[PDB]
Amino acid sequence: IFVYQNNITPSAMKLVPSIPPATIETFNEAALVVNITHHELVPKHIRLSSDEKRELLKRYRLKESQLPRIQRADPVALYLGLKRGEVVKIIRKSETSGRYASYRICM
Amino acid sequence: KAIPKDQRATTPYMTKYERARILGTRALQISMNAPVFVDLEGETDPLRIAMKELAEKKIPLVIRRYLPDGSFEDWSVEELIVDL
Amino acid sequence: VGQQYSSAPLRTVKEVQFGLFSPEEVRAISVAKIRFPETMDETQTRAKIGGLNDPRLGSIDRNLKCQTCQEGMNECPGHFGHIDLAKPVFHVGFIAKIKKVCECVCMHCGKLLLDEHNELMRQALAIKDSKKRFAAIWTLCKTKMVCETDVPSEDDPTQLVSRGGCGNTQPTIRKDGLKLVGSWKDEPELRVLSTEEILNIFKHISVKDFTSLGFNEVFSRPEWMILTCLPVPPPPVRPSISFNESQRGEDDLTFKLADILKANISLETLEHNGAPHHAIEEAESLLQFHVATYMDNDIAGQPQALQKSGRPVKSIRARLKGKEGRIRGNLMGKRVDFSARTVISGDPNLELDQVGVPKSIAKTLTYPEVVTPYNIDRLTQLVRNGPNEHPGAKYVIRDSGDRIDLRYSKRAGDIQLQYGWKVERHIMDNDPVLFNRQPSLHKMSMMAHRVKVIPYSTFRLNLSVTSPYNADFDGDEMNLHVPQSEETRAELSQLCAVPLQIVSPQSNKPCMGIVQDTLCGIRKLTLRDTFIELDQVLNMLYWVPDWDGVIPTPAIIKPKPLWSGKQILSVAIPNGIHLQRFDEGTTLLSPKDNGMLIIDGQIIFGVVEKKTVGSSNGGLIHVVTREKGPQVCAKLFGNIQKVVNFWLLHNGFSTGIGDTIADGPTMREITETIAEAKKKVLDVTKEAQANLLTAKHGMTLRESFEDNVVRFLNEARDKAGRLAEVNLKDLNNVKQMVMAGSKGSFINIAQMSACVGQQSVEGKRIAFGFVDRTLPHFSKDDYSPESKGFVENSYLRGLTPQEFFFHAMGGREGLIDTAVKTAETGYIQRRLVKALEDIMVHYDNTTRNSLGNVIQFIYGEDGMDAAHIEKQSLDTIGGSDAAFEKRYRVDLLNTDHTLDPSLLESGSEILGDLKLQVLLDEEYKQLVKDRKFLREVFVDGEANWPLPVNIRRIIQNAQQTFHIDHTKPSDLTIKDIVLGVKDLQENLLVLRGKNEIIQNAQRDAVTLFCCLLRSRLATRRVLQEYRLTKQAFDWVLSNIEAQFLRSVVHPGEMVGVLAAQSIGEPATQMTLKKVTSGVPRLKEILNVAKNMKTPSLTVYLEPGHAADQEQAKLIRSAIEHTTLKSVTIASEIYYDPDPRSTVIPEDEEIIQLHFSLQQSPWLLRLELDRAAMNDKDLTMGQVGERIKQTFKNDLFVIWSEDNDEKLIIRCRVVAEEDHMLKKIENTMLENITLRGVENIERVVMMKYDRKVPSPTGEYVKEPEWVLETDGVNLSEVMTVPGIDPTRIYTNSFIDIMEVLGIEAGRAALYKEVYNVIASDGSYVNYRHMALLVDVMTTQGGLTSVTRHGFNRSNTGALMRCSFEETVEILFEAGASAELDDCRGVSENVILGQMAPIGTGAFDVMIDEESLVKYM
Amino acid sequence: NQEDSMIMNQSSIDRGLFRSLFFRSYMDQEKKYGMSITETFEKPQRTNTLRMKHGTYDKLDDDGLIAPGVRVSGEDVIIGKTTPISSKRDASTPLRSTENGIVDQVLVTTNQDGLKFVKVRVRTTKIPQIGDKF
Ligand SMILES: [Mg+2]
Ligand SMILES: [Zn+2]
Ligand SMILES: [Zn+2]
Repeated sequence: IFVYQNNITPSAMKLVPSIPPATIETFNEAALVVNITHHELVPKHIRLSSDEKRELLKRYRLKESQLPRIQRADPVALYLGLKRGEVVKIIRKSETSGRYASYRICM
Repeated sequence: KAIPKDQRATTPYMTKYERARILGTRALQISMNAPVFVDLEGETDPLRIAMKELAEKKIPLVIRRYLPDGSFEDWSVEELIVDL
Repeated sequence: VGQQYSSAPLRTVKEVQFGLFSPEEVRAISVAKIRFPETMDETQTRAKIGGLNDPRLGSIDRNLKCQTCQEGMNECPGHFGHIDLAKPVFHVGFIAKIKKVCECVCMHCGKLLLDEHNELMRQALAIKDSKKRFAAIWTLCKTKMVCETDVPSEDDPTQLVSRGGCGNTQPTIRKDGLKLVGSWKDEPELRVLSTEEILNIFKHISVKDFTSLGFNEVFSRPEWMILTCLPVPPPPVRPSISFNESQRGEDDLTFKLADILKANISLETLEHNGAPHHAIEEAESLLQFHVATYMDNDIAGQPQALQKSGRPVKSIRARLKGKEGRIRGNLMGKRVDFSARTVISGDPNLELDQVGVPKSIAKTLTYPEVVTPYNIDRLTQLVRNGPNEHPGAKYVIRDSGDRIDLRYSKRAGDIQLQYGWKVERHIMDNDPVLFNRQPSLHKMSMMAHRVKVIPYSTFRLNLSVTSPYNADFDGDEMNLHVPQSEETRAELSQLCAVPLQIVSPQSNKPCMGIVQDTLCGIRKLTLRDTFIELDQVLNMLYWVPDWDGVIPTPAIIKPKPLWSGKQILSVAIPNGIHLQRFDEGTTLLSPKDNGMLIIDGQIIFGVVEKKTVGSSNGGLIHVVTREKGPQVCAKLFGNIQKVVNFWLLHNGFSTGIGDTIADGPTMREITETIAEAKKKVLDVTKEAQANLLTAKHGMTLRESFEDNVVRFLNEARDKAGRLAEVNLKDLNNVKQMVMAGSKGSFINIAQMSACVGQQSVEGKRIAFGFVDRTLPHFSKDDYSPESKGFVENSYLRGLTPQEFFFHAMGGREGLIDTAVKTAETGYIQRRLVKALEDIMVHYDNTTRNSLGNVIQFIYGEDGMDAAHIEKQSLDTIGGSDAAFEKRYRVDLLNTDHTLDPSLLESGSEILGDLKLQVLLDEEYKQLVKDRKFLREVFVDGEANWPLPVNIRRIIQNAQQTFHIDHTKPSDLTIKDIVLGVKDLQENLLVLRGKNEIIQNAQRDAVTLFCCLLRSRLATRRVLQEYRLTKQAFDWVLSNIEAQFLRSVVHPGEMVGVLAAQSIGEPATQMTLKKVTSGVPRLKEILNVAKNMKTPSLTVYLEPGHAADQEQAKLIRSAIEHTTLKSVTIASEIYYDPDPRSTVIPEDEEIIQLHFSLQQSPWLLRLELDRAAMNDKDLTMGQVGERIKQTFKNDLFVIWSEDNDEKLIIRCRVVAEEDHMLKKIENTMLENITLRGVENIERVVMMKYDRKVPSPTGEYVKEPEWVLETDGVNLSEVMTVPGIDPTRIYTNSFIDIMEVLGIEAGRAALYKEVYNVIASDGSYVNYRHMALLVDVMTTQGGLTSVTRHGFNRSNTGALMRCSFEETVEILFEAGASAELDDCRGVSENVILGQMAPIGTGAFDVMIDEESLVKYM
Repeated sequence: NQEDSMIMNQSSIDRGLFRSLFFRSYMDQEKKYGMSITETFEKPQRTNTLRMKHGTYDKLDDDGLIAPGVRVSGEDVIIGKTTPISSKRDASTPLRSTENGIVDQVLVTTNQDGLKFVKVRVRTTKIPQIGDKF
């Protein structure tokens, strides 16, 4: 995780895919000032395991498709360090229920 | 391929839709001269006789409740609770 | 349905594999040779040749001859032909991908320029989307416009790959209507990329290569995008509409085929014979023209190619494009059989579910009943009456299907009917029909009634159904549709019946109310003051259709047997009903006859009106439907109307000019109220003239006066009408109307009896349409009350000529915006419903569609049927943590907290028990658990939430259906109560699942209801408050259980269509510290707008300092964008060649100060405004250092300080500088930010009234500071010390989701829509919007409710073509060999099939086994 | 009378309260082919071509017209035109299916070409109904 003041060279950031499988995450200081996630508007986002994700599709009878998909750039999907495929169990609240289980697949 | 009769997340109650189509298919068939599985107790309107059929729960219809994934579950008119 | 049997097996249309016609196949698939444009007749000799018509296609003139198929005219589907084109032609629309593929494929070898050696091309080849695989390949290969003979490998660069041959350059392809234009370069040679040359390359293209593009070697190849074989459409597509007999009648399509046929044999002449080459390209380009013309004429290619009539010629594109263009007016919409349109009239005698049907309409509309022994005999009477006597028959269909047209048959009286026959009998008394009042924007707009064959030519209807249909008896025109299938009339009677939709699922309230005469009569009767005498009473009691024939005890039997207006109304009200209302002026003794108390279908006190007999959530209407029944309550609408109106007929009512006149001095007092405010007008008028006006924040001085002058004129406009409002006695016939609510409002009284007021267009108080004056009858510069459009007169007094003209312009606006928004709203309905079409509720108890893509994992985040839900109250959130303790905590260890043996039979022994208090601990602790839970979901305290199963009503019924005497103690044990709920809590189910998640999101779903369950059925409240038995308690638990499992949403319910049909419907009714007022605001959010008409960022103060006035006083100028332009009066340039000495005397000493304690000859001096500076609070040193650090080391600053009155900042720099210094001042003012974040303008202060739980638990009011601003750029405005970077909200929903996750996006979008529901105050249950809000979210971001949001995604080729773009959408279905699921609505719609909607979802079969049992 | 409607005194309509009239005209010509072939204005009956309308031709005289004053019914012929082709096709014009009434004026002139022009009138007495607009 690189925490730069202004930016990084595009000459340098091409050295990000360079060391696989290890993933290199890049965040500017700017959005880190305030905790983007600790907001009123955003509910919990949970990194769901290989087995947790499979179980979701096996019980809720879904497909890699059918799922309500999530952005990769979602300030959450980078705060959690999410990668493509990962499931995000979201516990939002309801005006007519109290809690409801929503699931997103990262792109 | 389907799913068995044990393993049913499908509401054990008949849907207002299933009521309308059973009571309708019996309305069609009964007006279509079809056999009447209830005693015609003063009843002569096809659609009406079909209603006193769901009462005596002696309708031979079975509902194929398809799951949007692909597979399905079966329920007879007797099998469905009518709290409609 | 087709006519005449065929041994061919019948079936569904399960797939529609779209593709292209192989010019190879076109030929084979042809019966006709099509060679000449001599159409029909062989030289006027009435026949047809091997030409345009029947060279083997299908004959006209009621004849067979259709190449062996013959089958007359009906049952004869058209038979296609062919025509070989003299040179290949660019298929008009596929001309797109023709240019495109050409920029990817090497125009030499037929191989993609780029391949598996370029990493992003590899990235593209991998994309599993058929046209997005193209999307990247196109963007990629168009670039490298030279194919590589050799290129380096992915391993080492000195190591090359000879992959594919040819190193020849690609052209720069650009359109020219019918021929492409290349380009290669010394000097640019542009090649005429001709059809023949182009097609060739396309043939060569590697299978794998067109496969890596949007193509297919089975359904649609790119080599078929260019036509050599044109299929000749049969005549039932291009008819022969002959005049009498010896006259032509060919459709304009037959013309353009003839005009191609000419153009084919023209190119043949030049080709086959003497070649003219650069003259052959004319007959080629005209064939190329007419083949592109006959398909599309209405294109970008300027000539619409008008036929000699000036007609563009009926393009096969224009024949399929939107509304009445096949798809949207002949397929999605149709003109149907068994229909009737008639004028409407009111009725006080028909039941809610009955329809007025004139004799003639009943005699014109037929139903086919099947000759069965049940009917038969009576059908045989119908059969000997025909169509003259009301009950008769039009036709009699044999077992064979031969129409015995009763009307003219010779055996018409004989008719010996056999079974299995069908007698077409008239539609008659108490039969089912779909009655409808256009537009059909509501589920409720198209409902089913009961025929009641009346005389007199009008469609009559019950007056309570005047509201759900959008009715007004001003001669409204309504439709009627006669079902034929005994299955179809089962479909009306079970889901479409009027008694069913009494309760509106759309907003969880009933949508049928008692109106006008019944709305005023019932209130005029339900008074303490009104009574009736025996003779008239007996008529009233008899008038109830289902009256017991029991004479009720007259409340007064003293010197007259008298019956109160309420004791007779109680008769219609069904015994068992419970309704408690209460208001301000209610005290159970209700001096003001206020509130409403109806214990067991009998009135106690209160006055019946809108709050009871009106279409409201609490209203008697709603209560009776849930508490008694639907075809039970719809009876009650009738019972009441019949009786209230019988009394109204005899009491009488009238409204005349007598009502518009207020008592003598009140009318004088009115012109005192307008006069005192007219004095409050001149105050501001005199204040503004001498510039003493304290202009507010974000307000012009011109605006400041107008905004305030309007305030006092309208403050007095309101209180002027108020005078006459209560001055007009209890007797005022107009007051009486509005009293019940029947029709009218206070504003009416105001504009009729006191004063009209201010008239305005675009909000602007009628301004100076002339030179500074209002009208030519006015003085130049008159901002006066009457001048800018104020009316002091009431409609009664009569308006002045001026007071009348100003009333015209202000009214003018109220006619335009009607036409505008009623039409825009129309498009807004369309979009919502075409997007949310496919979407419904399924068997997994999930929300899916046309594929299976999930929206919600439980419908409505809860899983209930929209209307079953009544606004329930959560008692657990409320009170201080001490009030809660008294009401709920049971402590059978302490003497002062034990339920006394006056409450339960165990009360004296249940005390001091270990495990019994241990039990109760879970009870109170689970309530404290529930307390903060509900205090987390809603931190605004409010308990009045939409919750299914009215728990109140069940106990209400229990207390009077069990006659529980709160005298003796309840039988129950503490063990009975706590645990009795703990078991009920389980049997309340949504997702019936047996696993992990299905059990989990289930607990989640019924959490809130369970918190309400725990609030009412809590041990203390149960025995202390309720005193209910085990028997009653068990009834309370029992009735809640099944009432809840009824509340489960029914799998099939078109939840999507319904969400839209509850949004789109009340959007129409919208008549619209400054945003966009509902209607334009909606089109911003629905269309997803980033270019917001009113962008606004709202910041709450930093957690701690809520009420700190000074905190917002710092953040304000620290967030508000200040420019050098703001603080500067004038920027001048002098010529001061010396660095030290300044020739300026107004600066002569200023220098000598900030100097003592190489440089530019050109001086840049600029004067500042002291107020404008000491407005954002400034220093010359602030400004000075700001600019210093802007330009830095290349420009040096000197200035005069705040002490010095000449507010100057002098500046210089380090051959040519007159222009260069003049250049600087441009960037200086506009770009030099001085204070606050950019874009974020008018920073205004608000003392936002908050809601915080007090130090004692009490939910209390907290006045806190909030900075509301006219500026949006959150990106950094969030990173501020003085704000709550949790409460910080903005109008730009885009800017929310951008910086704070996608699940907060769903949020900003929802909040932004609910505050559009309040834009006309009206309600819509959370579920309808929360579905649409989830539609533009479940994608992964934000999507518009347009042809580039929902209509461009995943859904089948037909579900998308059904809206906005058609021919177009269907064209990419062809070339990219697309497929239709046949899974959505639109899919089955086209095919005329039973779609998987509600009744169509599940399939029904017969078990030989269950079938054999019965006998 | 609720939600804007209104009751009416028929015993007053009977005298002349909102009693009105309505008059409809009908147009047709003796259309020429040039080679001195004109459509015939008379009462055609089957014979040679039989391409005729279904209404009552029986009411019209032998100048291919009803004289004014006769009670017209619904779909009955008012204009009798025969179409000669190379006999009795037919292009007769009848009463508008919806309407009813009595013939008012039967006008016949010559056009700028001198083609037998017809102008028939249908005089109906429109009386206040149970759903008429006022
Ligand atoms: Mg209207
Ligand atoms: Zn045929
Ligand atoms: Zn090549």
